[PDB]
Amino acid sequence: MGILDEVWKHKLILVETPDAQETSLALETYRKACSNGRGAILLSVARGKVSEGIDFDHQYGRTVLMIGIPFQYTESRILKARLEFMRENYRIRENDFLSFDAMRHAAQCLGRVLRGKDDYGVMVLADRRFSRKRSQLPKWIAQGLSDADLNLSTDMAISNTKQFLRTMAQPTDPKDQEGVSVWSYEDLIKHQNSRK
Amino acid sequence: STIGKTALGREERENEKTLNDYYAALAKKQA
Amino acid sequence: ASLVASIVEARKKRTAKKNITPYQRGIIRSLILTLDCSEAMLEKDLRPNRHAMIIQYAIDFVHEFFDQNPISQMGIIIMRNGLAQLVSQVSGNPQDHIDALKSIRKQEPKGNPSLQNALEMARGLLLPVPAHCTREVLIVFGSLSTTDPGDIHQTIDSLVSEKIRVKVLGLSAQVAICKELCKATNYGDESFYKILLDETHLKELFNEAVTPLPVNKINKGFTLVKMGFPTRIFEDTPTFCSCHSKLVYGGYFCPNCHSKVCSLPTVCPCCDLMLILSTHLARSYHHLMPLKTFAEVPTTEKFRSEDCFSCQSRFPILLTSSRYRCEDCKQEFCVDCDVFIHEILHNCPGCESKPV
Amino acid sequence: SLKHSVTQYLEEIPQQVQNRLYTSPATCLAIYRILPPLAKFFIMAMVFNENEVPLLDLDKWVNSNGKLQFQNAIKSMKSLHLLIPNKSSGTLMINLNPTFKISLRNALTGGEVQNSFGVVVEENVVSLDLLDEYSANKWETILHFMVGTPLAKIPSEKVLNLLKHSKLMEEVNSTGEFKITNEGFQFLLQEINSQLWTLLLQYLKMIETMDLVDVLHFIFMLGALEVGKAYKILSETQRIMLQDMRDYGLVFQKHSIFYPTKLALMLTSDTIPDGSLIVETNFKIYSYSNSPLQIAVLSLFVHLKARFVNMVLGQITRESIRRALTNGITADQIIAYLETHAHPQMRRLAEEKLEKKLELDPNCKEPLQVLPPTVVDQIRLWQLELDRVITYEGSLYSDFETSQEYNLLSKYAQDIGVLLWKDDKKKKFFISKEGNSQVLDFAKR
Amino acid sequence: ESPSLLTVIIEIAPKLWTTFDEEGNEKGSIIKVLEALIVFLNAHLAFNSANKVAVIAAYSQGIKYLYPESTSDLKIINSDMYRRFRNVDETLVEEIYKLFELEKKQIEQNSQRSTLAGAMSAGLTYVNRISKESVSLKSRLLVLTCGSGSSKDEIFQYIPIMNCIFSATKMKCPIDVVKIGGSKESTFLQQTTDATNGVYLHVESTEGLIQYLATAMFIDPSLRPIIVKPNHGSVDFRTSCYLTGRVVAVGFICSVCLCVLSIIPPGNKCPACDSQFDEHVIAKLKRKPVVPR
Amino acid sequence: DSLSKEKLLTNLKLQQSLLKGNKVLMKVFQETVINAGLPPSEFWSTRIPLLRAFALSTSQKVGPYNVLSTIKPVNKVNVNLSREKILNIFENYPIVKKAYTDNVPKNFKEPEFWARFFSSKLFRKLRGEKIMQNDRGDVIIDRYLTLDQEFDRKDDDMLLHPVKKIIDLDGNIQDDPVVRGNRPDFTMQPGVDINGNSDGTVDILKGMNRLSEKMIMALKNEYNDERNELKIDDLNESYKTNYAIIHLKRNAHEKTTLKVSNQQMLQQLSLVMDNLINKLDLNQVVPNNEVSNKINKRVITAIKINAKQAKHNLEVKSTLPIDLLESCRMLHTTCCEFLKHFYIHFQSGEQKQASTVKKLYNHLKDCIEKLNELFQDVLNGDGESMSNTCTAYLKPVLNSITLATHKYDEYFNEYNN
Ligand SMILES: [Zn+2]
Ligand SMILES: [Zn+2]
Ligand SMILES: [Zn+2]
Ligand SMILES: [Zn+2]
Ligand SMILES: [Zn+2]
Repeated sequence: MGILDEVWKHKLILVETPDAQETSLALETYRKACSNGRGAILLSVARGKVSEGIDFDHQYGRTVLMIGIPFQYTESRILKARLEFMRENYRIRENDFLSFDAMRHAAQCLGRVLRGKDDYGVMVLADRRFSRKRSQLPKWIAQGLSDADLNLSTDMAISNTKQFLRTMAQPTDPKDQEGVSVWSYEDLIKHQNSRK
Repeated sequence: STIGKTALGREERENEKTLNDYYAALAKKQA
Repeated sequence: ASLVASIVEARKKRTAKKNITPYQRGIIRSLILTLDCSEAMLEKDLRPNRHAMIIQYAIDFVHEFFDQNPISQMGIIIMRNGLAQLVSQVSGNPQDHIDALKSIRKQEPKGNPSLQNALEMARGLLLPVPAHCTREVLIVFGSLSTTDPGDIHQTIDSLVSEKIRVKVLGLSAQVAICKELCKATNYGDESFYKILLDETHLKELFNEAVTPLPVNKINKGFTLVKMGFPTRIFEDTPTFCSCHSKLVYGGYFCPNCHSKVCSLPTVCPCCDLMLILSTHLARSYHHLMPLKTFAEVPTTEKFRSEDCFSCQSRFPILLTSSRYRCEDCKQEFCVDCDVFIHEILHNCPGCESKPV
Repeated sequence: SLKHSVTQYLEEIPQQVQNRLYTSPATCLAIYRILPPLAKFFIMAMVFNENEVPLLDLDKWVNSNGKLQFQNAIKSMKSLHLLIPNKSSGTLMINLNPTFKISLRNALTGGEVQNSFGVVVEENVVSLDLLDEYSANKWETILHFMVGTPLAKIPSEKVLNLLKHSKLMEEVNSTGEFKITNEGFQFLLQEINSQLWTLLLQYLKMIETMDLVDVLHFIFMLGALEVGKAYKILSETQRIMLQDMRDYGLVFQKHSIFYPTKLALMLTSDTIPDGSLIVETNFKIYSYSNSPLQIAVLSLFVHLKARFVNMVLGQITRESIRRALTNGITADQIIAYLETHAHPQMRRLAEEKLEKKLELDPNCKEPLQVLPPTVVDQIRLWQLELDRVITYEGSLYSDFETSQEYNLLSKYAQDIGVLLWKDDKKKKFFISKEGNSQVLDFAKR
Repeated sequence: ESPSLLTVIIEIAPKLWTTFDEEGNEKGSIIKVLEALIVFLNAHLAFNSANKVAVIAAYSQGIKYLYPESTSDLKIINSDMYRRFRNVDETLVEEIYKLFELEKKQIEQNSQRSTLAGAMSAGLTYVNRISKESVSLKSRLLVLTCGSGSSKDEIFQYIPIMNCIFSATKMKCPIDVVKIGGSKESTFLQQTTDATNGVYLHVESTEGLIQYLATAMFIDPSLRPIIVKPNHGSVDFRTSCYLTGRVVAVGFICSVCLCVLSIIPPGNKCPACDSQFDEHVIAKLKRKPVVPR
Repeated sequence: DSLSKEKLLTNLKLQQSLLKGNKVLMKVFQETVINAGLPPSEFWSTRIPLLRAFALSTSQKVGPYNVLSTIKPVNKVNVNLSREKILNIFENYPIVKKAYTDNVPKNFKEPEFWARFFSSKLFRKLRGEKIMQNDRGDVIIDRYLTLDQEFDRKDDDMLLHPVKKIIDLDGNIQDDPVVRGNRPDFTMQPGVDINGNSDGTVDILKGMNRLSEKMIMALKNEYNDERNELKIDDLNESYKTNYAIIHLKRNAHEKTTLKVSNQQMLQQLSLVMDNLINKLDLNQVVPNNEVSNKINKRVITAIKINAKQAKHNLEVKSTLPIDLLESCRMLHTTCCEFLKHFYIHFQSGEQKQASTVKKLYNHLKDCIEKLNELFQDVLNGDGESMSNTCTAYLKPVLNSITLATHKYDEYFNEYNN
């Protein structure tokens, strides 16, 4: 269709490949492109080698596009047998277990964006089926997921992303985090005294 | 607003040349 | 509670102004203004467009910069088609830069920006500058990506070696390389990478860029510079000027070679001596002896006079005392005066009037 | 136009009368302020030195750029005979009038003034409650009678006579009614200062045999006085003149002591808006004004339908427009009133319209039209409708024996500008009734 | 063309005027300038009816606003004077009387410095307030100084006067100076007038001051571009050194503090900012001109 | 490297380049170098920055980018090409350069070569698009497809290198070499066709990946750490400014080229108080008419000078003829250039430039002689009518030149003897 042509003008394209060495070299190239300001986009599999340990923080990870719920292949004999065994033994419904398995990998990929509290990012879940899975996401992500963002459009999400990045680009007031999110030794002692 | 209108109806070239000659002379002198 | 909200907001605003110290600042500056003219600058987020608004604010910035830094110099570079184009050589004449910007405003921006190319050109332009001057580069970046032919990290290291200082003003979002540049080039300070939120904040940032930057303690370049103060001459007949080779009614006579110069301050075209007037130096004394901030008087204590000392105006009567005092002389001042004495004037009338 | 009108009237006065007019410092202080800034500078330079300075020295002061202003200043100063040019020893020496010099010196240095500015009784009254209300009411009554709205307390015969004998407020006994004219609408369009000056100037011209110098003494001294204070009572003519001025709402009498009012100070110098209105494309007018004067003047060219406390709503109709035009009001004046009383919303929308026009095509700087062009076009078209039929009074010349004679007579009429139409084929032409007698005399000769 | 505000700053000091009277043969010359200024203010008010007047007096122990009144009477001028003119003149004279009494009480106080700079700054602040309040007014500063009295040290007046110059240039507010005394030229005030498009005038005789005031210091802001100033002196825009006290045409100024120096400071250290200069760098400037051997 | 003072002064090609374009610089150069004889190195010593700017104008190149992707063909279809894009294509794809150099002069011209390349399957493969067997392609270009495969292998070897253990994915799969579980479903493996061979979609992915890697590597041309990366900066101590403070002491001596006591002061104060309270005559301000004339004369004396200066406070109109004025301007410009060089070498401070100082002093003397000769020529030709005006026009430069020569002579007198 020519969409990759449009992407190429703004960022380099790195793609995960079955070869582990090639994937590692692609990761190195992506990090170099992110560091030098050229801008890069990395395509990977939610249940692949990148998501099982490679972490994207600060300059490396800014936006995460989860294209669809990473559902397993339903028409698999092994998975069907496992689902039946779980239903019979642990009384776990097949749909519940499948949704758990997919949401677990989605959250795994989502959580590779932040290292400290000064890191920021936009996490877009692009699928109509995420709209009812908020209760299944981790607590710290569900709390940050607002009710107005449960079902958005592409243009409105782009506008929100622009506004959010512009807001997060400003200097933080030290007093706003002096003793409410970052604690010094004196603040820790005060917390211990108040608790005791 | 067309109200008052009547109603409708029926030289540098020598400078460059001397520059080139002088630079050629310079190059010859150095060589 | 709305009026009290306004009062507390004013107090919070004054909180930052409270902390003022006589930091050492480099009055003699050599600035390289790099502007971004790329496809990303055709957006309509700033009306009528980013290029138009940025050029207009650049013109105003040039006027203010040469108003408040008479003995500084500026140069103009732009980024177009992935290349750095010089449009104004380093000089002390504000009119040349203003005309250069007026010429730039016409051409439509296109292509990609090249921070490495712009930085290399700025380094080349700042190479022939005395060691006593402060080399600065103000970049107005608007794109979110950079296309460069070489290694940007090497250029950053070269800039750090050359002791150049870089300020970057963004438009949309932070760029990692821009942050690294502004941090590593300013001894780790991270406050020199600013992203605007609106047109008014962009104007405020441009105005903030005018004032000289404080120097680092470990970066010592103390020295004495040979400068001369010429005497204005009034002649009956026009004479040839030694700077532009054009007839002018009169010009300042250099005290070291007697050659005449059209306008000041400029380096003498014959003896390579800087010619300045006493007022040009006087314009920077407030950067070396800043006036201490004024603290409002609590309503609990008793006031001195019912009218302002400086302007003889009745103090408004209503919750919060509308009085500001100078600790040096202890003279009550009204809110209207305080801003004038701390923005336009630089001397306290009470301190001046008090004998010793 | 204020200073221009006052200066024109003062210029038309004879020099003999001006010399006596400059006797009192009170009049001099008022006349001095009206001159251009350069003339005032020269007068202040000359007042304090008892010597003669050549005109070339004065010329030296003015820069090349203000050389044009120098000509206007000197011409205006010489017109009033304020500077007497004396030529001797081959030099055109310039000197100031001795009476004007002495008057200015006394006024500035607090010398003998013969109580030209009056005295103080030290018995003050409430200006806001009584002076302001009295003058506002009386000026409102006179303006209401001018605009023609019904009013109980009609103005006195003095001002009524002045109005009739002046071009303002044309009246006919055969019709038995009074109507406003073009100059009347212009007067109502003028500001308060000029509105007072017009009536005062008409009074000055009307008065005959009460000295002309005395009238200016009283008016300028009144301008000198300050509101909110007492002034003991003066010339014999000035007594009756003061009683007459009380009829214009300028000075208030108890029924021994007279008090100047806000208009007295308004005479000397100058000093959402009330009167601002919105005009819609539906020929509707919504004026955010609460004042009977404004309502009455709007009624001239607006077919009023209702009113509220804060605003007045009306509709523009052919009948109302024709009424205003028949009264002699020009469409230019009407649009001037609307433009100078345009609402801030209309002004902002028009500014945005001009900004859009210039943004679309900044090469051409189109004029700023506050109100839609359609209303202007309609008003001008109605004026054209009134002007459709054109008629003249005169006689027709025909049956010419010789083409030479016909051409001679027609050419003579054209030369004297009394020819309206001619036809060579028919050897006929028509001339105005004014030029009929001249054409007949030329034909006889 | 438009109303203008006149702010007159008068430097009335008993020490300043006693020296003038002693060196001359005029006793009580201060009164002369008082009534000359009164008539000048009356002329300014007669120029237009919408122009205001302000008077600031710089006395020994501070400054005071003679007009307008502060925080809301003797007969010194005839009551026949014009009401508006008298309303200013009477208050001016009354405040002069009160100021003289107050300073007479503290005559023994040892004031070692003048307050002209503070008076000028206060006048500029007043101009700012009036311009901001009323909306479309021009402004003008006048400074009547008595330079006959020998001054202790004028150096401390340099910086504040320069800041006032800059503020006046920003507000397009011409400041004129009239100097009565012995010294023909005052460098700092003359620089102020020249750099702010003002008029600098020096008069030896107090008598006949109205002529000068009316013919020279009467240019209103409206016609400044079209009136040529009568100033005759020429300035050099130079400043005195820091440790030699002589005007310098070519010298060395410390980069850190921009302090002028006619010669290299002793000890190779700046005497104002305590900054040590590099020996290698300073040697270059000490090197003599090159001439063939 | 090359951008240095020495190389800029020695690069004659650049000097001949910028001067050909710039006319005003040539205007000065022709007089000061051709006839006057000033050395070119001396001439360019004071114009170093101009040379550097003109060199930097053409010494910079755009960064690498995907050009074949930007190539959109858009029955006939017209595709636009440019010299810059051709160079970019050659730089980004060495195979295209190899097939271009060996064929353009031998078999067919460049237009035919480009048309065949665009029609060929090689362009499609280089664009990262799946090759279709139905497409005919071009016979000539297709010969290089296997060479492209070999070049791809060589580039893979060029890019392969050991990777840091932090992002080493090979170690992740080799952590347990005896892992045997369930083979992944077909959704977790590269796409395959009915025959069991690869569908080829992985090839384009590898191609785009290699393109990005090649661009990033080309950026890095010839022209502890893990702890630092893994540390949490947000929890570290906030950065502290190290700006230096200064205290400016103020103590300067007064400028260098009767006393009244409290009793007299108080007596005068009492006198003024008594006079003010007793009476005040404003009319006394008026002069006696014997000092008003003197004051007016003084004021007008100042006014005349002020007006004379103010009446004459794009070049101003001149009375001299155009030719003579141009000649005078030329002489002034050359003299000023010589003066600048003389002062630079005189105040250099190193005695090694004594010969240059002597030569420039002789040049200044010759300039004085030339000025006198021009004055004499104008005097005789115009009969003194324009001689005074020309001397007034060129007066300051003559004074400066003679002052420089006088200073040189005085210092030589003191130094040598
Ligand atoms: Zn010049
Ligand atoms: Zn010089
Ligand atoms: Zn203070
Ligand atoms: Zn105040
Ligand atoms: Zn210093």
